[PDB]
Amino acid sequence: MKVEELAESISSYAVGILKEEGIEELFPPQAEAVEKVFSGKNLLLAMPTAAGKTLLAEMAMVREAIKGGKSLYVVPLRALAGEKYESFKKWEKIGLRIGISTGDYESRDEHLGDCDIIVTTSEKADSLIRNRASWIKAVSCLVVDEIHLLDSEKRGATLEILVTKMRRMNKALRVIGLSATAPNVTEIAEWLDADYYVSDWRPVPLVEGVLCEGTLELFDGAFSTSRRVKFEELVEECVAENGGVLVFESTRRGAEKTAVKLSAITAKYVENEGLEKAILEENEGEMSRKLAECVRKGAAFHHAGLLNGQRRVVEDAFRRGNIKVVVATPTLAAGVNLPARRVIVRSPIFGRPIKVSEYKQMAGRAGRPGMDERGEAIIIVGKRDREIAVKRYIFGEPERITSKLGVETHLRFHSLSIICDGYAKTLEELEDFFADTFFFKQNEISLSYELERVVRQLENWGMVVEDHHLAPTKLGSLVSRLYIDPLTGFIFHDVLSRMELSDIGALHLICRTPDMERLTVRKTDSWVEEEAFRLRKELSYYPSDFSVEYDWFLSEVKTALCLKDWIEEKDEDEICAKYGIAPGDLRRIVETAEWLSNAMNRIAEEVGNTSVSGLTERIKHGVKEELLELVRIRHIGRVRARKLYNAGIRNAEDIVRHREKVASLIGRGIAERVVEGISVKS
Repeated sequence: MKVEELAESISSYAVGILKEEGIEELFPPQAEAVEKVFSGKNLLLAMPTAAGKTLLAEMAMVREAIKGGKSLYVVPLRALAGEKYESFKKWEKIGLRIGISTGDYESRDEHLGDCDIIVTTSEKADSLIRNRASWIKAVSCLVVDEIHLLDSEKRGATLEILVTKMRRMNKALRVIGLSATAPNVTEIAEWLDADYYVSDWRPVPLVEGVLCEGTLELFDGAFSTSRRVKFEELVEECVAENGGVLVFESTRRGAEKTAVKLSAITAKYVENEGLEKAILEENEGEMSRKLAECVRKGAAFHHAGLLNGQRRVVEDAFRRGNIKVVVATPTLAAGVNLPARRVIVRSPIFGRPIKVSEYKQMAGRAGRPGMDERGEAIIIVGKRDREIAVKRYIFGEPERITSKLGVETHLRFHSLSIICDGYAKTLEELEDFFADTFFFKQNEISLSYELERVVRQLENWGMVVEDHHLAPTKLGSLVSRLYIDPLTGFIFHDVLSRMELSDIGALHLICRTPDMERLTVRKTDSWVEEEAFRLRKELSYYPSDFSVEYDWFLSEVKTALCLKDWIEEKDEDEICAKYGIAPGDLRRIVETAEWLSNAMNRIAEEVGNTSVSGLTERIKHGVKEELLELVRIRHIGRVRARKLYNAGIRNAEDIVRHREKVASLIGRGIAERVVEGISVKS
């Protein structure tokens, strides 16, 4: 479409921006879709990612800004948000202000009001609405990326409620949904009152195959070919041509073992001693050293136990071809762009068989446009499951997208904020709200009976009052703005209004709530019961029987003991080994606990309980109180802070007055950076 044919709808300046990015002509599906893209009607675009639907959304947002509007772009994950924000920055060159929402817990991010394109997640967009962010009402166009996640038990409900809140607030809102292909995507279009464009076109053709007992059968449509080959050669022939290989495994253990195996192959072709160093800079425990050795050899594994920095290092080096093979778990976020000529799937389990949808998502990553004439996706399978792999996955179709909203926890969680935000003042109005959801579109089931039960539960919890009408209480408003589960708020409020808590008491209180991630109690964790009894008088409760409540309690206690070791400055590798977790797990647990500690303190303040104040910053840094002054300094975390403090250097003044000693204690380069920062701040 020559791109210049777009100059009438987006500016000629915008065409210029596209040319500077290299885009001279559009893909066939894009050219077919642009007319609907530049209309004012709601629109659903269902295409593979490689077919360029994000660019179509971008041009829609650019045109919306020229028309005097303002666009909110929502993604399901923070990482996806960073990627899209950085990619959208190019539009600043023609004067568009691009913003991304903050990490703050209960903020309005009012600064974003003057942006023309705002990137956020769906949870954060809902939070911004709950906190009365004033610029939401100025949004004229909402783009919902990955709207097929309506199918997800974890993420679908939030998408339904967010879209409904925005459409009821602004009748003139234009909604654009971006989806993977699925058999019923037009039902999503119908829910949005939208036009649609659906296409399976991809820029690189994909062939899909099964490897069984040393024979590969490969399919282009209904036509197949056969080859005598093994897994190792399938990887190596690709590595030798810098083609990029992505291997999916079911478990972390499998991914690590396969990455170590393949590193022997990749070592013949590359060495990255700098990348090995980068892998080890935050952590150098057992997993990290194994990963660093893989990376120096040109391989990597990729799972939730890596630190975020390690994941970023692996992803960038893979995009650069320094890392030849990445062995990942199926948790690998869809938005992580990992261009590979060849995808190899050895992960039959996920959690629970792998969905056809998930297999197809792994398969569609194969084929690097402009490099590969063909992408290959290969399932490795035993002779027993070979027919299943051929017939249900290779020749399968992705499942129908079906609402997961109709579950009591989602109904309770969202009904609280619907009532708090004023979207519904009566039971009939609450039912009317839910009649606008995708759930209702698919099922036409009125939830009156279930919603009544949920409202009664919220009323027994002190979150709402059913007077003449339905209203939030003070606690309900607070809980809604904190974005915690109503049950979490009830537990916090009930305990903190009755008693003061020690450290372990408040950590355990956090670990009682449904929002906290808890550790699994293993057969070797009898010390957890010992510690639970020894500390029981510090806890907000202790079970009476040895019922299943007791096992749940032991899980809460083990998680609280982990957080306790964290804030008592235990070495993080020792924490990982003691609790059977990886460094990335400890970071994720700590971040979740920090968020919930903040919410617990807000509730504590409202009831006049001072006994958990100070916990949140300790959880944030993993330090005893004495170190807080030091860790607020940039480049000073728990380790450097403890080293300085133990040498008598206990605040920024001491650092500045003892530069030489500081340099001997934590390194001269580090000390120069730290002194520079402190002198800057004064």
